Amino acid sequence: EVQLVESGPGLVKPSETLSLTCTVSGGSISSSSYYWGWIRQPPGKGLEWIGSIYYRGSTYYNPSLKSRVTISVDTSKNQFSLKLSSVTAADTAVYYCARHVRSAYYYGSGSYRDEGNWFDPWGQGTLVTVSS
Amino acid sequence: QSVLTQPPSVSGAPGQRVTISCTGTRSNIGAGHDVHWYQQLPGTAPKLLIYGNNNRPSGVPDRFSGAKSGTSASLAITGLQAEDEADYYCQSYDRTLTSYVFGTGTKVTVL
Amino acid sequence: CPFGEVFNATRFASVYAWNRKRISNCVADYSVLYNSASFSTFKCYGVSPTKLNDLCFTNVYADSFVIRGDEVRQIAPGQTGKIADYNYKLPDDFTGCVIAWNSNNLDSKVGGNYNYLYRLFRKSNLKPFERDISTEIYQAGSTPCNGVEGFNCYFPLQSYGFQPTNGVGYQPYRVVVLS
Repeated sequence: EVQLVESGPGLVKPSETLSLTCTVSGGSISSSSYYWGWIRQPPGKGLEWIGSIYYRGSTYYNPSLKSRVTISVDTSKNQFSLKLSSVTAADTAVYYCARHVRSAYYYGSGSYRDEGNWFDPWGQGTLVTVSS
Repeated sequence: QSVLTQPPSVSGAPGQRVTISCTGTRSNIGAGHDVHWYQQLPGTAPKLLIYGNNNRPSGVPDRFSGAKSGTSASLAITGLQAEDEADYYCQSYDRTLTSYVFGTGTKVTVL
Repeated sequence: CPFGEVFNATRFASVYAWNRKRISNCVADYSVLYNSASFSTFKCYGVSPTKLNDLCFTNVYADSFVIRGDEVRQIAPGQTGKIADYNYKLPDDFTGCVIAWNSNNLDSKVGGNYNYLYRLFRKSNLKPFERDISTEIYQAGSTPCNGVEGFNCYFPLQSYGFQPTNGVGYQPYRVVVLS
C-alpha cells in the first residue's frame, strides 16, 4: 500500500553528482522515526547499503562512501532524492530506494537493537549506467 | 568482511529439503545485530522472508526456518515447492562497518 | 458534588497526563449514575457496585485518562501489559471503581485527533499513581542521547490515532477511576 518510484537519467558522466527521485505514498517522510534509504546492486552481485535519512534531518551514509553520497528529503511531496558525487563507471549499478516505517520492529526488545534488521517497502528500482 | 558469505548455489528437486549457509563475522552474525533473510524472484523487488533471526512475515511457509550460531547462520527450506524457485539472500548488521551486510545469495531450481 | 463536572465534563486528560481530583463534603447519588447506562464500562473492585451507596467517605480520588477499547483490559486492578508497566500503573489492591465510555464523537477530530499522548518508554513501572510531569528523553539504547531525540534514545509514546472513522478497538475511550 506503500509505493516508491525512482526516476532519473540513464547516463550520468563520471565525477559529477546524480540526483534521482523516489516519490512515495501511503506514509509521510515526516512520520516519527521513518527512514528513506538507498541501496545499490552491481550486475549479478550483492546488495550494497548506501544511505538513509530521517524526518529529523538525521542521516547516515556508508562511512567509506559518506563524502561521495548525499541524500535529501522533500516532505511536502513525500519524496526522497539520492545524489551521488564523484561518480565513476565503477558506481554503475541498480539503485533502490526504500521506506522504513518508524524505527525498528518495535515489538521485540522494544526495538532495542539499533534498527531491528531492515526496512519494509522497496521500489521497483532504477538502472543507472556510469560512463564517459 | 563486506558481504555475508554463502555457498554460491544450493539446489534440489521438487520436494527436497534445501539449506543455505551464511557466513559472517563477529560484528554482524556473531556479536552483531540479528540476521534477516530475504526471498526474491530474480530481477524483482526482494521481499523480507525472515526477520529478527527467526520471525516470519505472513506468507512465508513454515518450512523455511533460520538458525544462527557464532558468526554463521543457515536457512532451511524443508520440502521444496514450486514457489521456492527464487534467489535467496541473508543479511545482518555489521558493527565494524556500521553497515547492514547482505549474503551472496542462492538461486533454486526445482529439478 | 460535581460528578456532572466529571461525567458531563468537556475535556479529558491523556493517559500520560491523567487528572486527579479530591472529592469530599457534597451530595452524590450513586445508583443514578451507575444505572444511567451511559458508560460502556463501570466495574467496581473492592466495593460492591450494586447500591453500596450507603456510605459517605472522608476522601475520594478521581483519576481521568484516555485509552482505546482494545486496551481497556490492561487498565484494571492487577493487570499486566504495556500501559501499566510503562505508562500508568495501578496497584493490585485497587478499592475503587472504573468507568469508561466511548467518546469517539467527542474525542476524535477531523484529520485525526492527536490530543492523547502515552508514555511508551520507561526504565521502571509506575509506583501507584504518578503523572506525565517529567517528559525527557531516556537512552533506551546503547549510548547517550545528548540532545535531539535520536538513535537509541527516545521520548515516550506518540499520539493516539483516534480518527473518527476508526474501529472500536482503535476508538477513543474516556476513563474515570474513583477511589
